[PDB]
Amino acid sequence: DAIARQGQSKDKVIYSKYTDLVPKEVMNADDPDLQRPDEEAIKEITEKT
Amino acid sequence: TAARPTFEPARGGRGKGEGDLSQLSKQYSSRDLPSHTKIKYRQTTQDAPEEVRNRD
Amino acid sequence: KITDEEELNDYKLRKRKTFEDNIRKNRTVISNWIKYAQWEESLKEIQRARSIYERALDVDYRNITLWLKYAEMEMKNRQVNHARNIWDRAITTLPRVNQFWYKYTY
Amino acid sequence: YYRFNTGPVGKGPGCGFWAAGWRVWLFFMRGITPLLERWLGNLLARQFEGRHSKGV
Amino acid sequence: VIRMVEMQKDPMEPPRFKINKKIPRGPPSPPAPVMHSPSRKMTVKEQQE
Amino acid sequence: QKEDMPPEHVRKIIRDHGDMTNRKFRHDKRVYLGALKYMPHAVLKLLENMPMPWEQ
Amino acid sequence: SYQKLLKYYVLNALKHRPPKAQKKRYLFRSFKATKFFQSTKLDWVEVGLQVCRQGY
Ligand SMILES: O=P(O)(O)O[C@H]1[C@H](OP(=O)(O)O)[C@@H](OP(=O)(O)O)[C@H](OP(=O)(O)O)[C@@H](OP(=O)(O)O)[C@H]1OP(=O)(O)O
Repeated sequence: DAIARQGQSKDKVIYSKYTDLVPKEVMNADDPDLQRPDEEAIKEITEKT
Repeated sequence: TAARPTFEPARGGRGKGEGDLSQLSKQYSSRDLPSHTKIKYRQTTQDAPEEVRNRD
Repeated sequence: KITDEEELNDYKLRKRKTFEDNIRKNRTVISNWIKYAQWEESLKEIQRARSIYERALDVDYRNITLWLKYAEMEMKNRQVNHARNIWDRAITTLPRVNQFWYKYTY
Repeated sequence: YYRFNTGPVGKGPGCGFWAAGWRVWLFFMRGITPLLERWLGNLLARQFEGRHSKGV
Repeated sequence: VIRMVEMQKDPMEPPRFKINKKIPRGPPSPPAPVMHSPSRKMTVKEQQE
Repeated sequence: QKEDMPPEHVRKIIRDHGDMTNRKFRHDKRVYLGALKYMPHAVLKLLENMPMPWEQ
Repeated sequence: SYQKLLKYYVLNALKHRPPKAQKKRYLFRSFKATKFFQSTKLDWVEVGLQVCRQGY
C-alpha cells in the first residue's frame, strides 16, 4: 500500500487489495451497523458546516 | 487545422473563484452586486416541513 | 553537419520546442509523449524522458502501453532498479492488467 | 424665463436663477457616483491587476 | 513577547501587483488503484463486428 | 479628536506635487490613480456647496 | 414644459419606495479615521481649483 499512498497522508482511505472487491453479506434486517449516525450528531455536523 | 472540433473540453478550477478567488481580485461585474439578499422560507400555509411531516 | 555542442544544443532546442508545442495543443493524444520520450532516450538523456513519462502518466495513468514503454526504457537502458520500481507501481495501480504481471515476473 | 421676462424686462440674457438647474445636476451626480465609482474601480483594477483572459 | 499591530491600509491606493499571470495545471493527486473485474474475454468475431 | 490643520499645508502639498513630473514624488504617482475612483464623490461634495450669489 | 414637469413629479410620487432602513456607512468619517487624511478649512474657490487640478 505504501507505493499506492505516495502523496497522500495517513488518514486517507484508499483501496488497494483484493479483499476490497469481495461482496459483503446480505446484512439481514434493520441492523444497528448500517444506520445514519444520530439526529443530534447530524445537527452538530450541520452547525459546524 | 483552423476549422476543428474539440474532443476535450476546458477544465474548471483555474480562474476567478477557483483556488484563491483568482488571488482575491478587486474586479466585479454589475451582476455580482448585492441583490436578493434575503432567503424566503415556506410559511405555515405554503408547505413548511412541519406541515409536510405528519401528512399521509 | 553539426560541430561542437553549441549546434547540438541548438538542434535539441528546436526539437524540444516542437514536441512541447505538440504537447500543448493535443494535451492528451498519448503518442505525442511517446515520440518525445523515444527521442529523448535515443540521445541518452533519459532523465528528461523520465520526466516526460511521469508527466504523461499524470495526464493518463490508465493507459497501459505508456507504462509499458516507460518500463521498457528503464529495462533497456540497464536501469534494472528504476524499471523494477515502475513495475511495482504499475501492478499496484492497475492490478487487473495481466500484461504488467507477466512482464515483471519475466 | 416666462415668469422672469414678464413686464418691462425683455428677452435679454440677464437671468441667473441657477437653483433649479443646480438641483437637477446634483441629483444626477447622486446616482452617477456609484456607477462611476464601480466603472473607474474596475478600470484601475484592470490596469494594476491585469486582465483575466478566460476567468469569467 | 511580541506586540502585533496590523499595518494601516491606505484607502486611496490601487491594487499593487499583477495577478493575471497564467501557468499550466499542476499534477493531480496520486492515482487510485482501479479495482476492476478480471475482464471479459473478447472474440475475433465481435471485435470485427 | 483629529483637529484642523493650517490651510497652508494642503496648499504647499498641492503646489509641490505640481503635475507629477519630478522624480522626487514618484512614489505618490500610484496613489493619485488610486484616488481616481473617488473623483465623482469629490465632485458631488464640491458642487453641493456652491456659494449662493449673495455670498462673496 | 409644464406638462412634462408634471409628468416628472407624478413619476416621483408614484414610484416612492419608503427609505429602507439600512446600517449607516459614513465614508468620510472612515477616511479621516485613517492616517492618510487631514482636515482643514479653505475657500471654496481654492478647493475647486484643487479638484480640477487633481482630476487633470
Ligand atoms: O429661439 P427661441 O425658440 O425663441 O428660444 C430661445 C432659446 O431658448 P429655447 O432653447 O428654450 O428655445 C434660447 O436658448 P438657446 O437658443 O441658446 O438654447 C434662450 O436663451 P438662452 O440661450 O439664454 O437660453 C432664449 O431666451 P431669451 O429669448 O429670453 O433670451 C429663448 O427665447 P424665448 O425666451 O423667447 O423662448
